[PDB]
Amino acid sequence: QIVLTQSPGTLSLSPGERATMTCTASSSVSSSYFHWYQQKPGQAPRLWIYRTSRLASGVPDRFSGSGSGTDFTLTISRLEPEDAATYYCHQFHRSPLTFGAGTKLEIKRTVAAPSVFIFPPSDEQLKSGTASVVCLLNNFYPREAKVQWKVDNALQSGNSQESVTEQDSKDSTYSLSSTLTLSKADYEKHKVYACEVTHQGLSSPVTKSFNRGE
Amino acid sequence: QVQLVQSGAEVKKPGASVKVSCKASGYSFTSSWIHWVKQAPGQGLEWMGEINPGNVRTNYNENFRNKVTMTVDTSISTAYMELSRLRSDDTAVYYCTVVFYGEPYFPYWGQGTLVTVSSASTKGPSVFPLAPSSKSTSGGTAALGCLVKDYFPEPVTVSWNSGALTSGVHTFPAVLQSSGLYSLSSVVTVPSSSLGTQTYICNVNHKPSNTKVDKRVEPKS
Amino acid sequence: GCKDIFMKNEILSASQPFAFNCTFPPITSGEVSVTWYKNSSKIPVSKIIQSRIHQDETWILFLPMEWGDSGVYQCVIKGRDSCHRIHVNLTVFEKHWCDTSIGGLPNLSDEYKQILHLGKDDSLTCHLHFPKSCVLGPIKWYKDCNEIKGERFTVLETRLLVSNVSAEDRGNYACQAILTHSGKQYEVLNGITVSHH
Ligand SMILES: *[C@@H]1O[C@H](CO)[C@@H](O[C@@H]2O[C@H](CO)[C@@H](O)[C@H](O)[C@H]2NC(C)=O)[C@H](O)[C@H]1NC(C)=O
Ligand SMILES: *[C@@H]1O[C@H](CO)[C@@H](O)[C@H](O)[C@H]1NC(C)=O
Ligand code: NA
Repeated sequence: QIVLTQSPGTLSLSPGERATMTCTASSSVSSSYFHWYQQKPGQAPRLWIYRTSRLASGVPDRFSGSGSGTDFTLTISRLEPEDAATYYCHQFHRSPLTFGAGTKLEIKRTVAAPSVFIFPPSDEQLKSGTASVVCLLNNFYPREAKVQWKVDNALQSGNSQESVTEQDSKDSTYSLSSTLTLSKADYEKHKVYACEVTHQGLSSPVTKSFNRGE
Repeated sequence: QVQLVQSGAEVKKPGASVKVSCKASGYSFTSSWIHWVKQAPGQGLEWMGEINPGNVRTNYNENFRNKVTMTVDTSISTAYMELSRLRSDDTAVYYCTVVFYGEPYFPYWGQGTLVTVSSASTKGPSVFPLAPSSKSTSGGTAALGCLVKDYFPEPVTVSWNSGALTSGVHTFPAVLQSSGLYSLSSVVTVPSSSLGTQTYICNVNHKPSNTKVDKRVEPKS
Repeated sequence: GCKDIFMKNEILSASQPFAFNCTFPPITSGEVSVTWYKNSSKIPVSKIIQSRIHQDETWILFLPMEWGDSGVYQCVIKGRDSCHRIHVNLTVFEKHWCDTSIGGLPNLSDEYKQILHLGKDDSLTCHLHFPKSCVLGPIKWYKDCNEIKGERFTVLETRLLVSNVSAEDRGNYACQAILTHSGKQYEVLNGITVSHH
């Protein structure tokens, strides 16, 4: 098997900076059979560079490929946010076909504070017997953030889960959901449901809160 | 324009088999090689093999020699990829691609099919509105969304207004609940000034349970 | 004072019998001598007939061409008071389309494309260029890797005649010939992408 060794595994760079990734093949690959693909989460890989150095349709000139024999390189001249993705090298020279393990490119940006929103459980869900309370932190950077649940000013533990998005292709921000789940009976035993957000871009911790029923 | 459309996600029990389809259009089906590619969760890309619908020749990655069987039904321009004796490490997204003479690379991909191997039974999600209100307001902006709860296995897809609304949409990666079921929310930010006039409907699809739900998200007092 | 001529297009070949004729009209129409070189200017290609690569009259001949043979080849044409050096890129690929899509034709040059005009009586051509020492048998034709048989289809020497070209005559074709040289037989297989355009 022709093994493709791709490095680095992860790249973290600011816009305008130069990005370089390499692929080293265990055996010589002809230049016409060596390609790179771009993949964003949830999507199929997209052909990006083919035949070592040709750009696929829709690929901007700031991308360029080069290489020979066993050493290949993808270069991004001046990073844009939409360049955030995982890149894979590929050989079509010899069976079985093989891919590199990938290089994930993360774009750094300036600090951005989250917009916080809070959602009470729907009457539809309550009728079912469960109460989910969703706190949303929208479009922030960096990803580090602290979300605490207060119920009648009592700090919660053990009843919430967080999920964070991938980096946004246009503004490089993250968004995060934190969901407090309670039975209907426990939910109705309390008044104030609050969400407390702490983040680098906030000079002070932001709280979004609501009184049950209201 | 070359198109490859794959069948929906499926869950199957250990030891069973699954057969993924890839429907082709936009070119002469028998004048090509169809390839299948495996992407294990979090991992990269693994080539499984190729089939020529013209002479029905197959070349398998020998790591899939006794696992995969490639076939075609040319009368409906469809390629099939069958996995036998499923194990956990067969859980992955599968892609079909197509290759043309003199073009040794992969410009066209199917959208992918997630196959989950599990003993647990399929369950369709409940869909709950995340109503925009005063506590979902920030600088003339409202947030709203749909809570998609208690389903198995992955994935669910969410679109808004049948695909006409995409700007500002965030569909979160699923979380695994203690129950063993998944949950996610899909949210969007919109003008607060026009909540009274615009209609926002999330379209939730969970193919393994054949669940198709449309939920209209309306403002609350 | 040898004047260098550079061929415009590279020539592509499967790993099979292959030949290229040193020609340069009007010079080669005179009284000149021709010498082929493989990545050299000092040591000429052998003329030993049993050699896998050798010069045959004005031709360079590969029986067969193989991986590693890709390169720039030079033909030095010497007249009484003239010298021309022709440069040409020769590229081999290893695999045939009907066997696998891997390691095959690296790009679809004009020599691998042909056209069949709809609703008319058209034809395809099996391009076989070899020195006269190479005797070509009858040519078999394939469509999507299956042998072509039908009333609309007629084998006439080097061409495949297609009467009343239909929409479905597009696609992948191949022509196959047996080459006989110095008592031994070799297979020549050429692929074609055919369209209506
Ligand atoms: C291969 O190329 C040679 C040129 O080196 C061609 O031979 C010459 O053809 C011209 C006109 O056709 C004659 O006037 C010369 O006397 C020929 N020279 C020799 C040495 O034969 C030859 O015709 C070409 N062969 C093919 C099949 O095209
Ligand atoms: C021939 O090959 C050389 C590579 O050594 C290249 O520089 C040149 O452009 C090629 N000419 C063609 C392909 O016509
Ligand atoms: Na070929």
